[PDB]
Amino acid sequence: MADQLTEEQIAEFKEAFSLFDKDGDGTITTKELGTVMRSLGQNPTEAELQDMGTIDFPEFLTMMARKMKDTDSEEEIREAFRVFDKDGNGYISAAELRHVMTNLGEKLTDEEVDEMIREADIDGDGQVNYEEFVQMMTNAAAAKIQASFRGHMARKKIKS
Repeated sequence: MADQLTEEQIAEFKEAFSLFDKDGDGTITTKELGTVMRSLGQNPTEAELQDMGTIDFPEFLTMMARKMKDTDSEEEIREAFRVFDKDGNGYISAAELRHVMTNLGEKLTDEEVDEMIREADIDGDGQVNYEEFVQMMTNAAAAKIQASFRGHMARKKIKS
């Protein structure tokens, strides 16, 4: 899993991490976690209360790598939503939303498009702020979107 990380990233993380190895050695306490990440360049907020009483170095390398992955695919889905934002005002009408989902990619079906709508912030004129939708879900493009929404729907119903 650290295999996903570059040798420079691994040194970067060794250093940062060891700087807060003010001992009990090989471990940092979870309180210093916020700080370590910032002494890099992350500014997390509560995605950081979710992140996991001390973290050892392999699991820090792990969280870090899992986070690169957590952000790349975030970008990938915002990318997809951009492809479909006619003018780029950061918005997509529910109608445009319904049209591409059902018409491109692994075509969803209208019953499974309605629930891709209810959850999202209210009908801002029929418009949809898709960023408040990427932050919720956490051609080929519709497929990246469609695949993710499914993953989001898998998560919600995994409760019951």
